[PDB]
Amino acid sequence: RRKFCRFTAEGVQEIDYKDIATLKNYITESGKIVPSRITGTRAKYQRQLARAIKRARYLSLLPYTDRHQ
Amino acid sequence: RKQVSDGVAHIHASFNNTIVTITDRQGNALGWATAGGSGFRGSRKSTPFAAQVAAERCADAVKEYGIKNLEVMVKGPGPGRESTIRALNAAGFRITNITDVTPIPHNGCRPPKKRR
Amino acid sequence: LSTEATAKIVSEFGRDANDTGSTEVQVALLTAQINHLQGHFAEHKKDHHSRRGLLRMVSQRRKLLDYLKRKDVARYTQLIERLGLR
Amino acid sequence: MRHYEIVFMVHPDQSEQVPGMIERYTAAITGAEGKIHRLEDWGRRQLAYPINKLHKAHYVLMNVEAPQEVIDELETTFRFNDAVIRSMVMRTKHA
RNA sequence: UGCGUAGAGAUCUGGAGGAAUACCGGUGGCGAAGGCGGCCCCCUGGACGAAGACUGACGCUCAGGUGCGAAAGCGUGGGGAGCAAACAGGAUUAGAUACCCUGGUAGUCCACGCCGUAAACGAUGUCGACUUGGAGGUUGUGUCUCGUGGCUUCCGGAGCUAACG
Repeated sequence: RRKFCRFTAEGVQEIDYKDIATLKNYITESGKIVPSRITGTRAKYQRQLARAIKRARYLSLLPYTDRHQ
Repeated sequence: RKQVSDGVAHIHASFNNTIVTITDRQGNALGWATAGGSGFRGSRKSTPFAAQVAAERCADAVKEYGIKNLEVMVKGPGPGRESTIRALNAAGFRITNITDVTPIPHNGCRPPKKRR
Repeated sequence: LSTEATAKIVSEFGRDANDTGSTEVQVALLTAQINHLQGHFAEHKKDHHSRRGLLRMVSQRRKLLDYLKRKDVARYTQLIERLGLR
Repeated sequence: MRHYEIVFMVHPDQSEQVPGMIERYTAAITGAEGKIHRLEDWGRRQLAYPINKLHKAHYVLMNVEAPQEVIDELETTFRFNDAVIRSMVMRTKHA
């Protein structure tokens, strides 16, 4: 695809549920989580990222759903 | 005549009519303006034009106070919101920064009849 | 009901060693729970949902005894005499 | 008894009195029969919400081991101090 | 109509009170139904998986009976910010004992007592066996880019239905 979310980023722990700056990158135009094709992560990372995004969303840091342009 | 020189520019934009209230770093409003204050009745006040006149006048009134720079803080959607902004960008003041401080509540307020 | 409090009430009624689920043992545990629950009624008169709980419990015990007395009438009179039901 | 996490937030404007409310804190955790394992002091930080009209608050963390019967009475004495804004005694782990 | 230069509206600060719980919320979740959504503690029900350890079929349904069972309004006491039947006025109209606008009582809120009803609707009760799969999700286990058990959705083989499904 265009650019994998992973490549366009430095080493970061997917466990971090507070670092909204990096988490938002894995967020599409909406609160939906970007697929493996775009995120660039793998099965082991993607699974952790998802949960990380979940908590981050509960913390009110990451939106669950966003409006389309 | 306190020559604030610098302050904040609150922009209460709404579908009813935008209202500007310039203030200092503390928050004490030095002067305000509105479409109604410009002479508009109540239906024409909501127009973006009535927002430009309210923004400029609210500003000019502050020019007297000696303010040169201000920080705009937009609130609530509605016609004349962006109009009031650009209206401020001009005038005799220098818009140093714009921020959308629109509340947009969370969970515990019963919406009005129009919203329900 | 504590662990030992339960394990001990099962041993004292246990027909034989390693007897976990028997007519006399079962009814024994139910009786116990019933007692604590009934005493829970003396207070919290408002707790209606719990009332349904004991209803099922006492109903189960009533059926267990009905089965026992029906088969072995001897084990019945003994069981009741030991517990104190009826 | 078991493990507990006693969070204590207080008026960050406090002066030398800060090292005193903690004195009553220790005097409070004690007597209540609470043994503190470790201790963390985040200090002053930005609150997501005002509370007590003050934007800031003094954070603290004192994981303790005390009877679950006094855990409730442990709270009533802490809230008393007019300086302490809040006190939440959590079970153990926190995601 | 009304309110206004013995000053409200608009604005800042402080206090009081009642009620409801603005994002998350969802197309989601739980409960037998009605219903139920900030957080903490106590008390308590149901339910799922693993180990297969214990009893051992002691079952299924169920006239009558007993119990539960939204809302409404009703009885006594309390409360009453807001809203609002009846109703007080202003408008609209051919007329409006409606819609629109200004007030406003019961009620709406709390405690206790009362009733038994409903598109109480998936308008299709419970249990067991049998009959292609695909995909999303919750939860346990496993040799875990997948297999397996329980639960929650969607699309669908055969088949079923008057058609919808």
